[PDB]
Amino acid sequence: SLQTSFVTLDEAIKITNRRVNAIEHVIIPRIERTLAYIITELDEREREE
Amino acid sequence: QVWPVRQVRPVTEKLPANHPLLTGQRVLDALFPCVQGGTTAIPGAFGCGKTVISQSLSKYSNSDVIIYVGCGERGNEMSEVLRDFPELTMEVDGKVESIMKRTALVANTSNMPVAAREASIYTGITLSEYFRDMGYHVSMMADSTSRWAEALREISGRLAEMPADSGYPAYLGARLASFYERAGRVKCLGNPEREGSVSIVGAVSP
Amino acid sequence: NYLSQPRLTYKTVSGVNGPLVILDHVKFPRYAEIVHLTLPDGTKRSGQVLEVSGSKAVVQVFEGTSGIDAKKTSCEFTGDILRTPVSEDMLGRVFNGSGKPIDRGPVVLAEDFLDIMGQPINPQCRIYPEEMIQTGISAIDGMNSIARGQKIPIFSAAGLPHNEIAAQICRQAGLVKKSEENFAIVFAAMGVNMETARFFKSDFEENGSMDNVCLFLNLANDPTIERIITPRLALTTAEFLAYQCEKHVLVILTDMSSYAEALREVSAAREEVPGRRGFPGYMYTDLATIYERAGRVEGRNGSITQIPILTMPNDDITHPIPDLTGYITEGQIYVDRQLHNRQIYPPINVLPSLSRLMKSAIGEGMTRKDHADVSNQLYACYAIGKDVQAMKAVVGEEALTSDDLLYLEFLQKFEKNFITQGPYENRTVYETLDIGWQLLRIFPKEMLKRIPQSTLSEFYPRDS
Repeated sequence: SLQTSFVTLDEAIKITNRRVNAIEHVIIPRIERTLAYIITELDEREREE
Repeated sequence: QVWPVRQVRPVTEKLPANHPLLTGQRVLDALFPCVQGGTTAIPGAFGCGKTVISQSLSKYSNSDVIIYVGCGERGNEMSEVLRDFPELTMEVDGKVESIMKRTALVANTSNMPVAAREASIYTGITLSEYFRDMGYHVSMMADSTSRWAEALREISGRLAEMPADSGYPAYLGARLASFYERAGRVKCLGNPEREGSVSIVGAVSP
Repeated sequence: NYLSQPRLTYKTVSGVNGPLVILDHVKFPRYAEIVHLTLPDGTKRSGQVLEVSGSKAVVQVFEGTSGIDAKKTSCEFTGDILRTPVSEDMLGRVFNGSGKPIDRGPVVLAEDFLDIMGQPINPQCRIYPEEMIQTGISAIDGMNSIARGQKIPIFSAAGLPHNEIAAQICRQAGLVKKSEENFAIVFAAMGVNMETARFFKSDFEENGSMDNVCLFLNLANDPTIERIITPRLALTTAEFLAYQCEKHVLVILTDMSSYAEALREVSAAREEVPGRRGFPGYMYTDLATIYERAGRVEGRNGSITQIPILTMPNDDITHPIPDLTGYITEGQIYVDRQLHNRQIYPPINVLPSLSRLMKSAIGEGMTRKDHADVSNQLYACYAIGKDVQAMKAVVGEEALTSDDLLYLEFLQKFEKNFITQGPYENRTVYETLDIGWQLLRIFPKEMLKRIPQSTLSEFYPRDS
């Protein structure tokens, strides 16, 4: 019971730590680059107007 | 005498900065030293505790004269500076003396004329350059250069100028560069041979 | 002394365009002068000189330009700018946004006439803020406490109860009554719909507080210049009451977001180009001219404290109106859509809220010695309670420790007893602090790490 738990629990930690890393290194930076582009383009439209 | 705030006061020579601007703090003075004639920035924000810089410069630095500029500050913040500074003291030749014997304050709240809030650092640096020319070492503190830049932006808006970076006028970076280029150690104009300096600390609010 | 000369009346209208009438042959035109127009049918309107150039003046009419023509319309130039009569008889009165009475009382006998533009207070004469203004609302008085001479906005959004909160502050506000008739309120409301305006007028009469209050109402379909004038009449009154009659004045300015909409319109009528985000480039210097009419001054026993109230689009704090207000004022009280949806009132969120002068208002001789410690510990428990409540949905309630279950009990009882309060329930700061201790007593006294041992010894135990 301890070894079937331990081997099943080790897998779920790896999958979870991979999501914490992917959100920190891949997903959040893509949102921040998008959001920085939008602000830059809205300054352009304002200067054209 | 009378001098234009936007003209740099002339010197025989401008010199490299060699001597520390000591503050009496162990950090700062050891790990992150400034020179006499140097330039420094600090973050201007509520909780951080700016007053240790201002009060260590005023009480304990090897400056001969202090110039402080408020340049569009909140009314209750400016009131705190103008209350506190007269109460600061230092020990000279075994006698306690007021900080206001070697200090001048420029003070501007957010409802003063926008022309004053923008002129403020040019008034404060021109006062600093006048005591440099006597052969004193001066520290100048600007309480927030972000409030100065917002006044410069409002003036360009009144003039209907092209809005460039984030609505700030095209010259913003040149105005900041030309201002901080007035810091330094110098060989003064005129006959009795002497050296002075002006060191600038400018707070900024990202 | 007096102005003495007879008035000139002109029938020299050159043109009419939008809100503006243009006249020529005017004798030495004065900028910002008030003028009276009489229409062809005998109707009367008034306006202000918006620009002068040689013999030409252009007048912005407050009412419409409809029915005006170049032949029969006459304009009478009064010789002077806008000045308001002012007196202590203005407490207990209701006025419109031009200072005209709307309460069936008579027109004001002046103790003085003042220029509504005022003058800036000298930085040498302003002394630092001090004791509390007691609003009667626990989320403000207990944790975002307001000093005499502070300026602190309420940040809100459309459909949230910020007018019900403003009305409750107006009914309940005063000094702390430790161990006064020297307290007054000026209430100003800009761009108010008739339902909201009837509520303010009715609620202050019905709940019998008018003897402390001067009320200025500007409705959503009043002239947009009266909205520009409204904060200036209110603050010109607060300056007479505070710095000549020595009162502590509370000023409530309602929708500075409505004020900015009128400012943008007067700017457009001058044919200026729209500034950053569509507001005038000078909107900081304009808002600072309202908000810095505040403080304590040397040698006079009165003060002015301001509570601006603002509505934000998209619930976005980064819009020019709340953003420029943040650079001038010293704190924020934040009104929250989620607490409102959860049926909590007043829906004030204490985690993003801050009063930057709270340490100057509270403590021994100003409130009670434990106030700072109780405020720090209630904030610390609530910030942990919201974090335990989040992990409970991840780990399940059987994985929570006994200490997590204490924070989970505190969180529920804090929101039901401290934050939740009636719209006609008034708590002193002492009652607020006692409700604060009833909640802190949920914990073993070892948990209360923000409170020193001396405060725990005097206040943690119950007593007969």
